[PDB]
Amino acid sequence: GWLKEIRKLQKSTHLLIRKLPFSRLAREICVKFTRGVDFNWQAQALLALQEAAEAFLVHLFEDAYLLTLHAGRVTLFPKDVQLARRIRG
Amino acid sequence: LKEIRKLQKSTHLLIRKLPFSRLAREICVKFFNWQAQALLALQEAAEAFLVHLFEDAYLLTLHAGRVTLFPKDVQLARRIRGL
Amino acid sequence: ESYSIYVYKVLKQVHPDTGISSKAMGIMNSFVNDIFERIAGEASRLAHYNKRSTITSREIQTAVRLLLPGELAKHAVSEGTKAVTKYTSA
Amino acid sequence: NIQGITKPAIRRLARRGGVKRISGLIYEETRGVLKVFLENVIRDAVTYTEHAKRKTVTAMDVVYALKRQGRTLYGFGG
Amino acid sequence: DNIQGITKPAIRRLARRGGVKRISGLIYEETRGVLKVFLENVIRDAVTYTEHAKRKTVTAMDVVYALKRQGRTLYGFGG
DNA sequence: TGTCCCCCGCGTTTTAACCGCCAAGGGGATTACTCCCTAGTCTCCAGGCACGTGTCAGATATATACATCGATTGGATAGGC
DNA sequence: CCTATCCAATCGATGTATATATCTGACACGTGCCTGGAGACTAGGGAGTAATCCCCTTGGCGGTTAAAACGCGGGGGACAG
Repeated sequence: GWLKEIRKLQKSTHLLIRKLPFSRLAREICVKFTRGVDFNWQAQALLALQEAAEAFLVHLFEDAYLLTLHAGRVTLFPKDVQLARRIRG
Repeated sequence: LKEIRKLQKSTHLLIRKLPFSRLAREICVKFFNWQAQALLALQEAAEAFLVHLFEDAYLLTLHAGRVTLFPKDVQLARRIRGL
Repeated sequence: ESYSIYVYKVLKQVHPDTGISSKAMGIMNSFVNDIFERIAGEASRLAHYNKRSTITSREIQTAVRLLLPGELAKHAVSEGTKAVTKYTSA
Repeated sequence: NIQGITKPAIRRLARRGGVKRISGLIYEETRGVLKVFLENVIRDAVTYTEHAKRKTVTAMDVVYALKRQGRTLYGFGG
Repeated sequence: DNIQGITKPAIRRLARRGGVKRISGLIYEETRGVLKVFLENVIRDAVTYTEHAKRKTVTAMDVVYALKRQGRTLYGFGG
């Protein structure tokens, strides 16, 4: 499904990361900057973080796949994801 | 490799004033009077943008193994920047 | 209160046959104040540069001309310079 | 808790971005960046809700933190 | 045609300051490309302020305000 | 591995940047005056807004339709010597 | 009668068109409360604008001089396999 799976998720519009592990990760990050206390997270506030992070990750991947073909590669590498986090500031 | 360590330690303007002044005033008539302080304000930011764009495009150079710049180097750096 | 139904009637202007969900309205409800904060923002600096403590139509016009791109800025000027005339004279 | 971001999830994420061959430690490179990003939004977003003497980050506190980060989220404005 | 005022040794100094070992051929024109498309976005955004006030003298303040609008602030020209 | 070649350095040549200096009024800024018109306040007054429900815009569930098209080997078969 | 020469027949897989209206539940809108929208006096402090200063950048001629430009040898880099 090289030519099949590329044209399905871009036509689709829903989420790709699951809601509950993302919410658990967001709470595990939120307890760091709250001096170690439990914290309430609204249902809109978690989906906002999810919609932001998914869009940011697909933008970082589509800005690194152009660096993949720059070296004559079709295989994505972490050298492309660390170079895309350098020409952004 | 010789003058690379010469201009990085220096601070003077690489582009001359009057060709840059004529180039700026060629765009100025497309939309006057230019102060000598305003021409330096046009030239310093543009030179520091050019050096930084070349520095960021040289990271695209040593990603493919190359050491030589290319036309695809200045067109891929501004793609991630969104300019 | 919100801009939403004010978005809807204009939505009835350009597309009466086309409906909408509440999400795309909300983005619309997050669109106008996204540009408002721009155009009233840039006009907050424009009058400050010429030592003015008021905002006329020229400050908003200059903020539109500075913020919007070339074909969009002229089209919003021609859509903006007609509403200052039909409000004062009528 | 960092392994909640599964392997076909990052695969689908890179597939949305249009990546044919998604590598190995890339899967550990993503959740690392997801640890870098999600911190930088949450460090600001609870800073907004602690000024109003509140214990709940709303959607607007996420929008303000993202507007501080440099990207404006639209569809969560209340 | 004042795009040739940005000469090949000037672009060479701009590249050698950025850590470039070997410059290619089109880079001596590509600079003349990008300095034609960057600076124009600095010019009009600096002249509209001049078109905002009643003046014909484009000060350095209009330049640094245009560079603030584009997103790269400049030091050494405020007061 | 491997051969094609593109700028780099250097000897040589020269056109224009920069400095030195006089000029001189375009016009930015300042003074002062006079008048727009908009904020404060106030009563008014009316589209725009929550409550509530009528029902229609849409989003799967998924049965299996849809007809030939790319290719290989065993059996007849006309000519040879 | 051995042998080279036309024929086809079995093997199999890989795609969307528009075919729907059916299990839930949210958009368009009617109604109504009202709080913000809106007309209007009134003092007044900012907007607009003429006169003048003097400033500073346009305008220009000359000196010699560092910086720009041009042609050749080649040697390690770019990219092809």
